[PDB]
Amino acid sequence: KSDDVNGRTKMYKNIVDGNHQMEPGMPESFNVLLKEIRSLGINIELED
Amino acid sequence: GGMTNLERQQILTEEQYLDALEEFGDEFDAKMGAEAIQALLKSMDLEQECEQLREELNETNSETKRKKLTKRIKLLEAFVQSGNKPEWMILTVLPVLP
Repeated sequence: KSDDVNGRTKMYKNIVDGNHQMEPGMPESFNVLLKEIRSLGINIELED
Repeated sequence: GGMTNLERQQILTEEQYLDALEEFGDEFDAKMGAEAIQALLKSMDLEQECEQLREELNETNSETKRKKLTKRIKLLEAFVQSGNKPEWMILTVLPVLP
């Protein structure tokens, strides 16, 4: 029920098909935050 | 400027700067912008200052000598270990938002 665009349609199709399985993805608000931090002279990145 | 009787980092007002340039000639280089801070910060040895601070803290012990020095030592150590260039603090290029 959040900004995960790829997750919303997936969950809707799952409910239509009665899957009831949750696929996380990763919220776009975090992407916005990362871009905003990078807009400053600040280095930030997500490792593995 | 070491030949000049001027410190490495001392404030020299506009008239003072002018007369100093007049009498010392073009020896004691000085600037008034962020270029000055960039040059001063990039021209130094972190290890030498850290060693000198450690020696000073070990030798001179006082209520004020104990403080205002250990924090500087920790800052120098963090900068050395993090590998971050101090000159990077003086930003040059500007990223913008999407």
